[PDB]
Amino acid sequence: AYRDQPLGELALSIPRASALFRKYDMDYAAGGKQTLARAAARKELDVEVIEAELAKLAEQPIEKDWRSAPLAEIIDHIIVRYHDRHREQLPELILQATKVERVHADKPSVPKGLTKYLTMLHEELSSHMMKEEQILFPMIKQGMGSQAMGPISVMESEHDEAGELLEVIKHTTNNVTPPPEACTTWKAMYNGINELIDDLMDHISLENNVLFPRALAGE
Ligand SMILES: [Cl-]
Ligand SMILES: [O]
Ligand SMILES: [Zn+2]
Ligand SMILES: [Zn+2]
Repeated sequence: AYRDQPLGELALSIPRASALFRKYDMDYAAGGKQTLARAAARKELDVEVIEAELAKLAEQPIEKDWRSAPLAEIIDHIIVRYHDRHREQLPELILQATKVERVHADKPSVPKGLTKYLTMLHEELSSHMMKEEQILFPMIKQGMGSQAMGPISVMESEHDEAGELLEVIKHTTNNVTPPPEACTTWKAMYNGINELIDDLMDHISLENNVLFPRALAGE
């Protein structure tokens, strides 16, 4: 009964479901409590077809399941797999976008504003991740997860803001689709943007859907 399940649980229980939800622009990361039914209905999508596709993915080799993993292990995974990679990814994308916007300034397809939006994302995500690393993650490791309502509500609000920047980035780049006349830098940059989006949604999903609720529950 997949349509009646929350998007968060689906993304965390079925491998490559994340990419499927990315394809349909369903926010399993910050909107992970919403049922598939409501998500699909809002987008005028055929939920039976989506239920079928999830079933196909569900037959595949059962991946690493973070839902019951120890919180300290989730934390260490986040820091290394996501926070450190974002800190490397964003500066590079910023350089590339600066070049693309300059070199192709005359083209109507140029993603005007992209450098600015990536710069904002980098600045905001950097300060956010530092707060997590300095206070929230240590407090959870030190058994104070049940006391983290304050920081968690702020971090979740900031996750929603990161989502809004991702939407603006997607809009500016025609849903990260390079035009016919794009060359190697522009195409490679769009591949990097898709990778950043994929990673950031999975990162936010792991925080919002696993780490934060389990921490508050005293696990
Ligand atoms: Cl190019
Ligand atoms: O984060
Ligand atoms: Zn984080
Ligand atoms: Zn976060």
